[PDB]
Amino acid sequence: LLLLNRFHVDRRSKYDILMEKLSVMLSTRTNHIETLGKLREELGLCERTFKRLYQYMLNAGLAKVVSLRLQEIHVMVRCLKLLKTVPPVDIVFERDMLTQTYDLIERRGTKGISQAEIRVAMNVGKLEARMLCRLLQRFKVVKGFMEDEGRQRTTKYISCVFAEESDLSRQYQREKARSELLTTVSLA
Amino acid sequence: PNGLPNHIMAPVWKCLHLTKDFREQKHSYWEFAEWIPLAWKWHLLSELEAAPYLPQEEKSPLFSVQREGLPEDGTLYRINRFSSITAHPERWDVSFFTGGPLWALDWCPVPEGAGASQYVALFSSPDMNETHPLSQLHSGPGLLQLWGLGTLQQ
Repeated sequence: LLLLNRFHVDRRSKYDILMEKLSVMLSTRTNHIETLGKLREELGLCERTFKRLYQYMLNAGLAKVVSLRLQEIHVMVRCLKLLKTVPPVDIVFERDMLTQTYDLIERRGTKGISQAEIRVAMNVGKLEARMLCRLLQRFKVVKGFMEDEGRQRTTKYISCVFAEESDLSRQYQREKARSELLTTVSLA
Repeated sequence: PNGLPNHIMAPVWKCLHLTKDFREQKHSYWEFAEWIPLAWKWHLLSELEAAPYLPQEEKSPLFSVQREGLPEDGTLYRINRFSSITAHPERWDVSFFTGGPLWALDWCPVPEGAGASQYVALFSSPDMNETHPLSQLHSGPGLLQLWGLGTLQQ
């Protein structure tokens, strides 16, 4: 739901207000534990509704799944227990930014560095870090490798000193070769 | 007569007159008469006192100079810190060695027509391998060098 600020109102949810009611009940139980049936009966709830509340209270981390013996409440009885890196570069006078940027990538070596981590380490803007990487690619001093991590197909950059020996090269080259085999042994 | 087109040279010739007229208007022959050098403020350091300031390379890299249209000399030159090769007898270029990588340099100005001896002031960093972060003050020891080039008449 999108509300323009003038019209912003905190819309509740049926499960939320019932979870709060169950929390009020359980927190006022001296043990903070009650059986599901009583927790339903205290609110007249059907099991179909209540099992959402139970699992939402669990998923919210507000309560824990527990079972107590009937002689412990006074048979095992199901219950709810309520509970509630790269160092930056000191840019030097005597070297151009491409020399200084290649030195950073050399100090990374086999593990490489992304454009975003170059950007922070060099203390430059997004467009400026981008141009540095494009030039270092075309000068053939740095080799770029893709790495999927999280949601992002980030590029990582490695100097041609370490590029061939790098993990990203070795991993990619194996899966490339394996792919070219599998596709060529697939029938024409 | 130098072989460039006249329309390429014409701004060059024009700039001579414009510079001379500017200097006649807006340079001067004397200023800061209060600040004449006093010899008692110029203390000569002894050899063992000077040694911390001297730039650290004692001999230049080996080099050779090829000049277009001359025969190949083929010798490698090398020269001591604070020493110079002789000017080429026909083309008058000179190389000299300052003991470290040069990071400032200016000509001593002389009033036009003085025909004086010409000098340059320069700074060459102590160590070839040093490189200094801009974000931090340094305050180390160093040396300012004055080199005399002669009067440079033909």
